[PDB]
Amino acid sequence: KTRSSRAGLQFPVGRVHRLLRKGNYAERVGAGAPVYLAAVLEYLTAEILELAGNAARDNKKTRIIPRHLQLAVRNDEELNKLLGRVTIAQGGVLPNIQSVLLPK
Amino acid sequence: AKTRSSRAGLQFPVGRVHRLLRKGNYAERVGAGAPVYLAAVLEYLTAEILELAGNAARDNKKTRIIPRHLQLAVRNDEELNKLLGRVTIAQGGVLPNIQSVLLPK
Amino acid sequence: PHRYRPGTVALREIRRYQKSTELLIRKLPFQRLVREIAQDFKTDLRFQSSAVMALQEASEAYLVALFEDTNLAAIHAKRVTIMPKDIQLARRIRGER
Amino acid sequence: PHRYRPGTVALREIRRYQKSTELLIRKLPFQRLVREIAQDFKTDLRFQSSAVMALQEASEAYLVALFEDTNLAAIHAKRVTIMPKDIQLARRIRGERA
Amino acid sequence: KTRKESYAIYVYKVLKQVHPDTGISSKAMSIMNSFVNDVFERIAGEASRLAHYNKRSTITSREIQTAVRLLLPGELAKHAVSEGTKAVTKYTSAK
Amino acid sequence: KTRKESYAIYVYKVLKQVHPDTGISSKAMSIMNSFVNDVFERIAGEASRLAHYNKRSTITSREIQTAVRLLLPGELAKHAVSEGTKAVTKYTSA
Amino acid sequence: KRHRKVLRDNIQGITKPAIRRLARRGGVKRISGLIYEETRGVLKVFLENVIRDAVTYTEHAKRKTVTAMDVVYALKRQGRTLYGFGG
Amino acid sequence: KVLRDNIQGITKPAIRRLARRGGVKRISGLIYEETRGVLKVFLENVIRDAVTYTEHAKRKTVTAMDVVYALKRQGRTLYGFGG
Amino acid sequence: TGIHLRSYQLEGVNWLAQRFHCQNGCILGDEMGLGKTCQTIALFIYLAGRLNDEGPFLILCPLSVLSNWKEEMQRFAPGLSCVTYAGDKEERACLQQDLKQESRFHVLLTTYEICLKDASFLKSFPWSVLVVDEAHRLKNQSSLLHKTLSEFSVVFSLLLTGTPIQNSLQELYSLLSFVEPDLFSKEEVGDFIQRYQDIEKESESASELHKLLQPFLLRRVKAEVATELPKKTEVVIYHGMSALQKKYYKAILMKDLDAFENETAKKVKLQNILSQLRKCVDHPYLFDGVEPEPFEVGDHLTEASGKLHLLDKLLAFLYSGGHRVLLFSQMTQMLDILQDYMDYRGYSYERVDGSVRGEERHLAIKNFGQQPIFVFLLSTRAGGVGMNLTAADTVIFVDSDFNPQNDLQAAARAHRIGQNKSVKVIRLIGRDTVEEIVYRKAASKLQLTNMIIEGGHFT
DNA sequence: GCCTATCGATGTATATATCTGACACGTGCCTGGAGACTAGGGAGTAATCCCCTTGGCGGTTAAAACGCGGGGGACAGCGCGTACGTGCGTTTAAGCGGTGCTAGAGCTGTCTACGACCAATTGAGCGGCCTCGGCACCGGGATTCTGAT
DNA sequence: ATCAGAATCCCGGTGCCGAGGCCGCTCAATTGGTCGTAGACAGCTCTAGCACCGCTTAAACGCACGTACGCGCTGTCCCCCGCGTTTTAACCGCCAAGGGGATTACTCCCTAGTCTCCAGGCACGTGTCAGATATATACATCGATAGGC
Repeated sequence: KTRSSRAGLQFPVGRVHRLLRKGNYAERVGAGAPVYLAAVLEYLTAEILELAGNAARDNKKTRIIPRHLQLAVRNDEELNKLLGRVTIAQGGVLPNIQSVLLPK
Repeated sequence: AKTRSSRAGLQFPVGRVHRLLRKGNYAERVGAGAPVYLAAVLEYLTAEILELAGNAARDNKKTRIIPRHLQLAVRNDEELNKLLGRVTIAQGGVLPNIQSVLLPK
Repeated sequence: PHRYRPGTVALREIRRYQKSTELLIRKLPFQRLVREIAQDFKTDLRFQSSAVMALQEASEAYLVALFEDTNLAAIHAKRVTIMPKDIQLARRIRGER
Repeated sequence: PHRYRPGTVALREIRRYQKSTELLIRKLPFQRLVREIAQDFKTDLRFQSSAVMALQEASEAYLVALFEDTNLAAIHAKRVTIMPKDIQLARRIRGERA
Repeated sequence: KTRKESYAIYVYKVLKQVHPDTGISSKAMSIMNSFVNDVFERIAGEASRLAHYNKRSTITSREIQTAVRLLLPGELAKHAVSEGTKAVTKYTSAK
Repeated sequence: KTRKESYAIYVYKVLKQVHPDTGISSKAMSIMNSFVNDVFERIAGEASRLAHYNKRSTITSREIQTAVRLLLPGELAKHAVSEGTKAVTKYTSA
Repeated sequence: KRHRKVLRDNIQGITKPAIRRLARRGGVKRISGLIYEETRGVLKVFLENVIRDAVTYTEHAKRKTVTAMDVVYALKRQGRTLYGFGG
Repeated sequence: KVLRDNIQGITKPAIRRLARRGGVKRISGLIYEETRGVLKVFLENVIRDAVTYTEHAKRKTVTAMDVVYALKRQGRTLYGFGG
Repeated sequence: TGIHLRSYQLEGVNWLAQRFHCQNGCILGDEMGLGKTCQTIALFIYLAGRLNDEGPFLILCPLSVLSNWKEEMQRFAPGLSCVTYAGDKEERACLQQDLKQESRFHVLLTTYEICLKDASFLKSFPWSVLVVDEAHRLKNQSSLLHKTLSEFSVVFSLLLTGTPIQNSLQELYSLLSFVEPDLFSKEEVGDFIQRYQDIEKESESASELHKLLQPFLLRRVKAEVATELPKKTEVVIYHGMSALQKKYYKAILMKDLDAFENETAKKVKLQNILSQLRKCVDHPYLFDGVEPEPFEVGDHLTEASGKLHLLDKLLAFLYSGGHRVLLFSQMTQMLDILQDYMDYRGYSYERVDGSVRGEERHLAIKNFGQQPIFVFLLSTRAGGVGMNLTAADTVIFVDSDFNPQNDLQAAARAHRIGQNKSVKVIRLIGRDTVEEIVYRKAASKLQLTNMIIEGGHFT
């Protein structure tokens, strides 16, 4: 009976609809808007978690930790574009040394 | 007096400002003091720029302000140049500037 | 015969163009470039003249600012001649990709 | 009498600290500095513990990024030692040094 | 005893679709919650402006769609758009 | 015939206070009009967030004041806050 | 001999003196010959990013003319606010 | 109950660790005082805004949310606190 | 005294003198040709040599005719000091000292672009009279030429045309008011449309229109002058399209294939349709890349256009009949293609085109006289006016026109100051194409206009 | 080897004059701001609870501070030859004044499908509680890099 | 040079406490219904955007020549790095006050909403003088000559 079920989504369409009302984004909200928006948020979540899971497996850890999120983001050009001005706590950096500095 | 601007002693239009706040979806309710305060601030900043532009036009020996004078006025003041740090002005040009290394000897 | 020495005329040009307010690129060539690039995004578009003019104002302003930062990089390296490596350094430090 | 030659252990430090995730500034000294700066804007402030951690995480990330751009500016001059003129260039090109 | 809602359970359900054996630590969940909230604000902000520029009172799926295409890069936008129209089609086909 | 509206006449009346006996070109007037709209949206936008973070329904002069404190540079803010306070305390006496 | 005539590629219409003339306003004294092709690339990247957004507004409105407001909104979204063509 | 001087608590080796994570191989001895100058300017601008939000709320306590909002306003952003 | 040609020229000079004796400007609208230059020279010697007024005269005419105006004056009135203000800026600057500071001229010959660029010098003279040749240029009240010329200090103005009014009443009041604005400014303020009730007086008070114009405009008709009576028979040829252009005509109405991208008939633009359809019926190699190899030479050129297939046959026929011909084109590239065909045929030709210099035009005219050059290639605009081309037997409009009077003006390159022989006019039409529509629309404009312009003095 | 003139060639700033279009200004109109009068719920307030910040103490260690030797990098000086600035004669196409067409932006009028609002009902998801194994950390092995010969 | 010796991985073992499941329940999402307005469609007007010719004239182009700049190489020397020793104070685990943030019940003033009214701001039409354009000055810089000193 839930609108999420009726749409086949995992994310909560009803909650999204309330937030669109309360946020003062516009006078009036159409019935299709929350369904479309929930689908996009679900997609982007799945996109990141897949890469983070691979990084954890490469590191032989069964639980994801913030380091793995940083490695997942900064190695993908399109995620790194989207998150270009975001810092992630306990992230660290990608390993990188300028070739000039290496020994002969 | 009828007009709320003249009760406040302002030149800018308090009623027009109040309307825009209501229509703009900024919040559910707008208190009666907010338009007066906002109109006063906009009037202040307007007067601040025009005085500097007026000096530049007079120094340049012309009676009408033109976009060049606005650019000169903004870029010579440290605070206005910070407030407008990422704005480009049409027909503005640049400040005269040459690095000392490039000058002849 | 008479000649000015190298760089004497360049300094005049700097002082002239920094004083001027003109647009510097020929309008009709620039318009063709804009109308071409648009074809990748939609097959058939008309343009208001003021829309093309706004693009030129923005474009020239962007390039002028880039040359200033480029010049600082060259001076920092103790050169006077700007070179492509200077443009690349500037864009990298500004985070442009 | 054994010594590593100059620059070798400096590379091992780079490989180490790029792999680790820890905070690198000492915590109590940093907290005193935060409280001292706030002392100018209001008297007798109190801080949530996580607020100080948030400030440290943001500050450290800022400086680490700045040293990367500083390193590029030094290499451009064909040097390998960073010097204050490099920082002053980096902050100018970024548009921080208004 | 006071109540504070979050996206946490939905993130965990999606995780178990892509990697059934994997778990996630508490700090990482906080980051994921922040990310979802941040993206929500960006899209809703653009949808609001688009309606205002066109003097339209209602936010609709058209505004969400073009807001998405303005914000996301490259192919990431193309997939996102495909997911949206698919979900709406199912929802309106059902009743 | 389709009616617009703009700030132009109010800008013009302010000009005649700070400098009598001077005029302004229409191009420059357009820039001034554009500037006023920009600053209006910056202030109103931050005032909206301030109300939201504190769960208030109502925008008040106290939100406007704090928005000015955040947006303006360090001394330009001090004069602006004075002008705003002066206007309201006069108005409420009417 | 006359049936047809060649045309130069549109990006090359940004002439060498035009680039020098810009660089002089930037205060550049002396210029290496490689920079002209480097600059054409940088400019082309800039125009593509703005025009792509501008067309996106135009199409959502279901117009066929690109409008000066579309350019202004695109520039503002990318953080390069332009005064003088609208508000 | 009054604080002074402790900017010098940002020690020399602590600054070197930051530079090593940044990949810097050699450091000229002037860099340390230049760095302490830059850090102090950064903190002042953030703390000014965090206090401003705190006063608007009529609180006496600065919170993690006040810091996060201040950072976001400056066009930086920090995931993993608040939010 | 100086020259004699035709008896009606005397009453023309008398009418002109009478209008200036009434102290007003006037319009002369006698048919295309008929020797309006001759009557103008006669007026000048009447002023200078019977009335004995020698105040400076200004003449404006198109670039293609300046040398003819020199020659006719230097033939027929050697007693008048006539000089030409033309050349580079540096040359025209020297002539300011050599002439304007020295005041030894009765007459200046000039052309519109020069008088627009160097106007401030011409303002300095109190002219006796201003003569404007081919005055249709002044039909538009926005034009800077009408503003500047109406501002000059002149005693009187004379406008010359082969046919007044090209479309509509606004052209009439524009021309009319720019001669006497004190009398007619209300007309250009727009009252004349209302007074003549938007031409819904065309037969209800035609006499009102005739009585308005006849005191002020003189116009005499070639059928009324008659005399030599060489005929001017026009024929229209309707022709189809070859398969290549048939594909493209349909594609232009729809969408282009990527085959047409390799042929580069796409990457060219579609934002206007009417132009592209006209090119397609005229010749598909007007599109870039459509000829399959850039080195191509051969009669396939004549097959790719149905027009060229007929024209090749028709030119071969006329050439075998010894008939010389004028070809008028609306488009530059069409003349280029036609000249490629002339080169391929090895035919004898000359060309006049807007890019051709003033000396080259004069040389080409003298070259098309004196010897049997088979064909003249002409732009409809730059080539349409003033010149004697009695050497041709025939005229071909390879492409149609939005205004019929442009074709009449071009056809009047024959018969001016007479012609020895009958002349055929041939019009080529793309059958079942937009060219028929343009032709029918254009004819509709003429069918309105004659009800006005057959009035006036001709009534 | 400066350094001081010298002429003189050139480019830029100045002054006086004439002409023009953009700017201030006045007008008639209308639609949107001011002046009442009303209802009800957002906000201010007093009272209470108890979580969290501040402050202090003792013990142990990790880290910072200090001195030293020496080798590698920053720096200045030099000689070379290339490439890019200045000036000329020739060629091109940008710019402007026309001509003509009709696509498509902008507005009005109608009307019906949609979303806001309401009351009654129900289970999705929240806070509190409990348990087990993924990970940290430790001692001690094997492996692999430096750099002196 | 092949070798010694530091310092990084790799492994098996111990155990702790955070991640994952479960339970009870309450408050917010769902269902079913009415109302009236936003905006979807049809029709119309006429602005202004696209295309071509004709023509002038300044800008772009191609070339020759010479200079001064970019660059590679060298020698000096001083300032940073790598290391051993001594000193400092950060950290951690524990205790204990009480300031302040968070929740509640209550009453009131302020705001949104409605109708009526009329004058502030707009679209328009007009006259004239601030600035643009000419051109005939005056006058500072840049060089070569080449003084001398």
